[PDB]
Amino acid sequence: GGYRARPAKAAAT
Amino acid sequence: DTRPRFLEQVKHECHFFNGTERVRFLDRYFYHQEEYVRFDSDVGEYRAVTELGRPDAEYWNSQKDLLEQKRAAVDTYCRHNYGVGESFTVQRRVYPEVTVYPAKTQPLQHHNLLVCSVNGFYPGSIEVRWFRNGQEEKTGVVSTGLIQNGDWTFQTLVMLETVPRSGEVYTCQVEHPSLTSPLTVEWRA
Amino acid sequence: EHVIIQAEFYLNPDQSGEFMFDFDGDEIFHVDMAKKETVWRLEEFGRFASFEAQGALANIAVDKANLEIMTKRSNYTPITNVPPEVTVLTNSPVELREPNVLICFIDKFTPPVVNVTWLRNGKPVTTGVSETVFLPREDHLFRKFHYLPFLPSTEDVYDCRVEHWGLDEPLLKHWEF
Ligand SMILES: *[C@@H]1O[C@H](CO)[C@@H](O)[C@H](O)[C@H]1NC(C)=O
Ligand SMILES: *[C@@H]1O[C@H](CO)[C@@H](O)[C@H](O)[C@H]1NC(C)=O
Repeated sequence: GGYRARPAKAAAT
Repeated sequence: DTRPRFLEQVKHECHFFNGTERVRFLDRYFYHQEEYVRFDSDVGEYRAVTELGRPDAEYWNSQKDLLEQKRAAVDTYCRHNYGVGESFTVQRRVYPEVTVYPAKTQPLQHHNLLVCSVNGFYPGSIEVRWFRNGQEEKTGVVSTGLIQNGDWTFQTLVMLETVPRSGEVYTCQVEHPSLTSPLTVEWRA
Repeated sequence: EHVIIQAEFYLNPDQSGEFMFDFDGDEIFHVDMAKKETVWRLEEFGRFASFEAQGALANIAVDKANLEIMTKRSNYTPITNVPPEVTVLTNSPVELREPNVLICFIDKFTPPVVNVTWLRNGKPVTTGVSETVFLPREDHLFRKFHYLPFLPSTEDVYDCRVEHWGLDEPLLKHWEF
């Protein structure tokens, strides 16, 4: 099977 | 290089209790060593851990589609990834090779240390006991502790402070999840 | 019972980033950012699982942009150097002429930047050496392993030499038979 990356989130500017 | 450094870290953590029956997911953001904002699946929203993270807590909690991705991560991320690697992580079992050899606390003196060297095992939970003539020796036991070799094996040295006498038989006993019964190695003076 | 961590970082001004998965404190894989490849910690793992390296590259880019934002929020407060503790050990009991491996364990340090040299009788050695990427700790410092396969002889001494911005002098940890 394939590992599935948890996405990063863009910080507030 | 005396230029100042600046570090960002993210850790997306999946905590598993009793297989996948109980799962906790943590989305953690760090500046240098400082966790500033975190999503805890126990809560289901981001929370500022320090004041540095307040902007992100507010901004990210306003994105209901983001919060729903994170609220589902225990299933789509934690449970999924646990399944992908189960055969070579959760079910990884590597037998402990056990070596017993004498040593010295002070060079030029005599052998006064029996070393039980337990090498190459996985996973880390292990119990090592010392016996003399079938009697457990609880005194004079010192150890390296559990050592991670960095290559999916562990080792530990468990040492017995004793002055060996002729006729005495010493036994290192190793219990480990890879074994079905205790493993014993004898040493005679 | 078990913990899996996808651990990432990005460091300025070095512009170095890293992306790895950890299971119970051992590295499952990391992504070589230069080659854009998944590198399995043990080669067997790659025969049972896969990972699309592009997702790591995407996250690192976000991490780079986020570091810029957080640096400003902190008023450009930089990291405090934490120098490493260093231990040298062998992975199995040592017997003359029996091949073995020297392990250099570099622990509890930050930032994740280090120069590590193996020395045999005071000279750098490189044939056969290998190393891990920076591994995460629960206190959000780092640790790292370097390895040197060797043949134990009474004629050789070894040192692991670790350089880090938190150290005044290089740290040398010695091993001999
Ligand atoms: C950065 O400086 C501003 C202005 O003095 C202040 O309001 C803010 O709290 C500071 N941030 C930190 C993390 O020290
Ligand atoms: C590593 O070595 C390079 C070249 O000698 C140097 O520029 C850098 O500052 C060193 N890094 C550390 C952490 O000592």
